[PDB]
Amino acid sequence: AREFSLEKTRNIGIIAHIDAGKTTTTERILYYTGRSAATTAAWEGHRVNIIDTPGHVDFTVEVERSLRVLDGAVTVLDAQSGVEPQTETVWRQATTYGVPRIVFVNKMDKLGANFEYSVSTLHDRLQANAAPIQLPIGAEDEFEAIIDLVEMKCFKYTNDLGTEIEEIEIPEDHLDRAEEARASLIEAVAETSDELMEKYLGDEEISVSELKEAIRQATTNVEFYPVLCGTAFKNKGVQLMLDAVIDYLPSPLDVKPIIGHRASNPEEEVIAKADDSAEFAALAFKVMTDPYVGKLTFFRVYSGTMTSGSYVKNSTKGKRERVGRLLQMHANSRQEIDTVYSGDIAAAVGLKDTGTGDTLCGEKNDIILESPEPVIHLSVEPKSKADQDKMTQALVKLQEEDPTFHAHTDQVIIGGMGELHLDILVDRMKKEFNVECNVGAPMVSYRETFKSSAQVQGKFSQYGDVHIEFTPNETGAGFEFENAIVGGVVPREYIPSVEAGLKDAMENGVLAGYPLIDVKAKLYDGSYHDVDSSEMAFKIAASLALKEAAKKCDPVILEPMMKVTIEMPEEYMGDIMGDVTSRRGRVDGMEPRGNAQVVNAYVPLSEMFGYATSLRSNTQGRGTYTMYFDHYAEVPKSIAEDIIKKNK
Repeated sequence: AREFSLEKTRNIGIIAHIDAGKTTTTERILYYTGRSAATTAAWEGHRVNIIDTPGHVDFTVEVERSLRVLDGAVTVLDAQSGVEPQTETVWRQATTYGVPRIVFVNKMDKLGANFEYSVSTLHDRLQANAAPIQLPIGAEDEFEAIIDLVEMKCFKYTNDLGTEIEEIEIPEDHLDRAEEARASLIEAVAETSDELMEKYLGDEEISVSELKEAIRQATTNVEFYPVLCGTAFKNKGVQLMLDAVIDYLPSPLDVKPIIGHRASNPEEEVIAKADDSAEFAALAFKVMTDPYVGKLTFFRVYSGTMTSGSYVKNSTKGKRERVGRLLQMHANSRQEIDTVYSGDIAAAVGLKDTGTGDTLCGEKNDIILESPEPVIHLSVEPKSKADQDKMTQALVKLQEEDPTFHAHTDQVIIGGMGELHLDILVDRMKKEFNVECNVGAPMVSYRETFKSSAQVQGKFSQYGDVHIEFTPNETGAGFEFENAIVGGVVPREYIPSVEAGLKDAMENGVLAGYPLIDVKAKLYDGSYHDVDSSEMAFKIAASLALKEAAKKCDPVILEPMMKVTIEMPEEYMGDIMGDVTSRRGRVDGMEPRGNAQVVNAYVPLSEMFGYATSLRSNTQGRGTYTMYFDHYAEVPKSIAEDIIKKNK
């Protein structure tokens, strides 16, 4: 059957800033657990799956995803700096998905290392409930040992290899501060469940299992975050925190099961519990490719079971898949396996059509567990047709691992979330696939829509005729086409062509050439010739109606409005807001963080070029910012004409 019980499995990932020593902590974790998208491992009789989190936290989808693939997380902080801005955003993202966490204050041996101040930022910055289960005797060069408070055993470090560790009775001059630490811990834990709190005040002593299982409960409910310390590089406290992973972090059973919906019925509520007996459901979080095994699909099975050679349906794409070789990547090796039980993770070899973010389930069922318009695009220009073939190839591959962009072939136009998102896809193509090309200008993706509503008539003479009503739709509701035809004034044969006509005509727009969006269309009238009428004729007709509606509907150009967030020492708080308004944004709100303030704004993306330099300059590097797409907004009438002219 199965090697590890559902109770014995730990799916984890690492939340960290990039100076927090994230890669080293992961490195070390892999060592001790091993006798990369996802790594299979073992610690103290327990299965451990370490899922790799995204490179930069601006990566929302990529991080949103992994956050779903794991259960609990380990947050790594730099001892000097405690919680960084980047730590907070993912710490927030994690809370929204209800992910239990434990904190590893790393680099205790570093100049400026402060365990007390670190722990502080968890409180002050996140208003989060966290208390140390350990204490770092010594700091900076002096970091020596660690006191385990849930036990009250003290472990000492002789070397930097994480060996020859000495278990000792707590050095006594460290007591007055040790029981305090243990005490506050009990309290800080008490505020979650009621029972314990009363147990504590009763001057009653608490043993291990009751305290541990308590912390296990509080942290599993995401109501408390256990705090640990060490330096991963010298291997101080790494093994201890691994033990901690096994104690206080959740199994697949100990976390709220993922929500899903049926394909047939879009809006349903399907809970996927973790059950070996129940129906099969899986999500593909990563697509690798190896020169040998081919296309590897990384997926996490939430429910049921899967065996190689069996049959699954990809519900997202609605197609049929047949599971071949099944691999599990360990640190120094990889293992063929015939079964992946609920809660486990593996890679699927040669899975024909599945990308990142699809869903796999029994070919009898419909479930789907994951339900993003490009705001910016580039023009790409190869240096040959030979160089081209290396492209349409590269792209098909690039859409499998990156669902989040949009590639139009028809000089081929990439589009995506942000410049960075595009630069990466430029990166890999030039080097990874060896495509020698010309990258054009990064350009905002403008849209067009209708202000006024109107009734107009397309007509063409081969003959076609149409009367259409256009009304602006609820922004975001997209395009609707209703057919009101009255009894054959327009023959049914041509009615779908009228629709295909609008689309074509709408994609090319009216004003600047940008696609028209969020518009309702009702075909209520027309006329035809039994002979001359044709599909083409009614397509041109609908196209001409649009050109007309464009005259009476007061069309406007829309541009992406980004939600900008800025964190800087307050010194500059005035000189940033002079910036924003010049960029035609507006400050939507503000919050304190220490001597820095978090500023929330809405800025047009067309005006966000070069904001990186400016923020760094004005704050002299102390600055940080994230920005997202929020909504589309009406462009100022003067600017619209500039674009209208400039397009000729």
